[PDB]
Amino acid sequence: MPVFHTRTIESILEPVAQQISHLVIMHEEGEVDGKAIPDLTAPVSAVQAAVSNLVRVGKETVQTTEDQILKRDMPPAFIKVENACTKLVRAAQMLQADPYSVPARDYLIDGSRGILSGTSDLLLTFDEAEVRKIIRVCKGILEYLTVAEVVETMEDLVTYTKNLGPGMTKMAKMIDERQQELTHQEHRVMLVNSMNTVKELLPVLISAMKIFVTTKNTKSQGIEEALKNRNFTVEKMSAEINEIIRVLQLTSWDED
Amino acid sequence: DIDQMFSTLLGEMDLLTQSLGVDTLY
Repeated sequence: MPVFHTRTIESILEPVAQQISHLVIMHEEGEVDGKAIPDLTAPVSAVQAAVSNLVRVGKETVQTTEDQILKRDMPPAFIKVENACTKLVRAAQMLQADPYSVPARDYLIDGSRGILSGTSDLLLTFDEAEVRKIIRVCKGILEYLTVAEVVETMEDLVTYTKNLGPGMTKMAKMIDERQQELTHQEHRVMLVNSMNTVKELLPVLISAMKIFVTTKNTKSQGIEEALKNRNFTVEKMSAEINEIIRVLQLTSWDED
Repeated sequence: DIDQMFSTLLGEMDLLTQSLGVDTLY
């Protein structure tokens, strides 16, 4: 079974997964599995109630979301959780009539797994939406970095700086929060390293632009050389943001 | 309300496994 993708998902699903595995083990053990199971109608109904609620709140997200991919991917998870739930309800019925029911025991395990599995999909789907939001911020900064090439005057540069400053701060904060959430250390490191390189290069870009603007306006020698440092800085930063974008979308083999 | 619904769902799941004696009997 796969490692969960973020610390949040892991803290949510890990206890459940653990109890279910415990339940499978008990089931596969003849003497304990063969004992009478008491009436599960009330706890199962409580689970169904909670599934109903989860699905109501889910459908509300569906109608009111911007993300079309979210609209597409969430409903199958609802279906999966509700279907798993009917297995639990059926098990409770069977056991009420026969505490020794074998099919009931199978439904208990299958229903539980189904709820885990579908809740997992639902969480992965919300998580992928969150990542798409981060990526949109990243992509804006990419586009804006292409605009650096047309700053010609000190007044453009102040304006550019006034905008790039915040946008970079926003991306940095988002990436810092996201990396702390990851359960894969290698991914956290790549994110941190890349974001740090981008943070380091930002005042270098501004300098390189100031130098370009100054030599452009002072009609001085070596504007061609200022152009070079400015372009390199935009290229390097962009390469690094595209690497952040690539890493934000990684799921490692132990998840699939 | 989204997070509370997960909490509650996995909470009931927890209790149900307990009814099966998961971490209470066996």
